Formats: sequence, C-alpha cells, structure tokens
Amino acid sequence: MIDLIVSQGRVADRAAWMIEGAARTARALEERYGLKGHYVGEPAPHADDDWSVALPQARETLVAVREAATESIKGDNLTVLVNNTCSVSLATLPVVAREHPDAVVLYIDGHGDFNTPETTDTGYLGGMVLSGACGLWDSGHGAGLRPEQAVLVGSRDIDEGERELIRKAGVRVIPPGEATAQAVLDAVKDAPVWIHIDWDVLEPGSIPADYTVPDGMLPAQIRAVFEAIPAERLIGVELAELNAPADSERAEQAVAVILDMVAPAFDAAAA
Ligand SMILES: [Mg+2]
Ligand SMILES: [Mn+2]
Ligand SMILES: [Mn+2]
Repeated sequence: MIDLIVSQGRVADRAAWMIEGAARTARALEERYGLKGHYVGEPAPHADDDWSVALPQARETLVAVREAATESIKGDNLTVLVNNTCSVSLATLPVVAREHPDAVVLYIDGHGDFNTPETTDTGYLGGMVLSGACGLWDSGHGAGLRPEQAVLVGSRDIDEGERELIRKAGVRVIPPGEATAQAVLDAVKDAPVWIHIDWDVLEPGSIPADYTVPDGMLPAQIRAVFEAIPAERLIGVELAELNAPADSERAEQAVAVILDMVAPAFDAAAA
C-alpha cells in the first residue's frame, strides 16, 4: 500500500504557493487512492533569507519529516512524500541512503541543486539539496548518500562551476533529450530506486508543441520512467515544488497532469 506524508512547514520557500501546491497535490492523491495524509509542519510566509537563516528555522519541520519518513521506509508500504520544496529532502535522503545503501536516487529536476555554501550565488537552500545529502556540506540533518548513487535527470543549463562540482563528485546527469525510460533504467541497473521530482523539470506551457524540440522533459517522459521502474524495486517517491495557489483552476489542472504521470507507480503500489 501507500504511505502519504505531506510537508506543510516552511523549508526556505522563496515562492508563494508551494505549500498550497503540496496540499492540493496531496488532496488529489487522497481522493484518488482513498488515502489520509500525515501532514507535518506549520505554514509560514515565503522569504528571501539566506540558507544559514532559513535552515535553522526549518529544523522542527525537517526533524518531523525525518521521523515520519523513517517509519514508512522501515515498513512495507510505498513511501510518498508530497513536499513544498526540494529542501525537505535534506531530511529524507540521508534516511534513504542509510536504510538502503544500494539505492539509486533519481533526482529529477531542471536544476542540479548541487551548490555549496561557498558556491551558491543566491544563498538559496533549495539549490543546495543534493550536495547536502551527499555530504559536500553539512546541513545538520546527516548525509551518507554516495554521489555515485545519485543521478540528475532532466537537468540542463547548469552553471559551469556547479557542473564541475557535479562531475568531480561522480553524479551522473541525463539531460531531457537523453532521458528516455531505457536511459534511466540503464543508470539504475539492479538497484532499488528512490524518485525525487522537482516540477520545474517539465517543459512549460504549450501542451502539444508538435513542431519544436522541447528544452524540458515532457509529462510523457516522466510517466515512462514511472512505468519502467519495477514496483518491487521502488522505495519511494517525492513530489516537490508545485507553485500553484489554493483553489485556483491552475492547481486543479496541474494536479491532474501529476496524477497521470505517477499513476503507473502508485496504481501498482495500491494493488
Ligand atoms: Mg516501501
Ligand atoms: Mn529542486
Ligand atoms: Mn529545480
């Protein structure tokens, strides 16, 4: 079955509606699969604070997400986190790597999220998530994820400094035009799999752009990844960074696309 965990506490959010987007996504999953989410954390307004300020502010939410994710990973169900920001994964990825040292993390994101305190241009915690989990810097919530076990999927237009940190650490990158289901399966080999998704990986707007080559990943490419990962091997899935206001038509349309992408994996786990 499925364990649904929903972050609703601020974790460095610089966007206005990602807590609301997480809630609406969770609601759609509850209605479709007959689930009741475990909601963690208290909302707070977005702000452009430095990671050194935002990170301590988020400690209570991160600790609570860590303990909820730990219980789920140790059990028998599919762990599904609907997270406001990628930074929630500073708490979950060290758990994944500890409980499943052989897991491959598919970090599906238009960005690398591999900055350190020394290299970040913007101070944003969300751009430091994968490097933190891999121990390039100390988030205060552990590390232990081998960069050799992390695969960035859909990332593009990466700052050349950050791209060299990624390369030196051994993180593989599969850009959108290479990110077929088979390309992703070849990267995973026989490993159990954790999927982390930042929706900015998706090609914006124009749903049937039939005569142009997309720069981002298409919804069909994400679905093909969820179709291809065997249910027995899937440890869990994180859905992050839907920026859409509560009760907006936009949020209703967005979660319908999300449910279509994740259905192969979630339908199988619910059986
Ligand atoms: Mg499980
Ligand atoms: Mn991200
Ligand atoms: Mn991103």
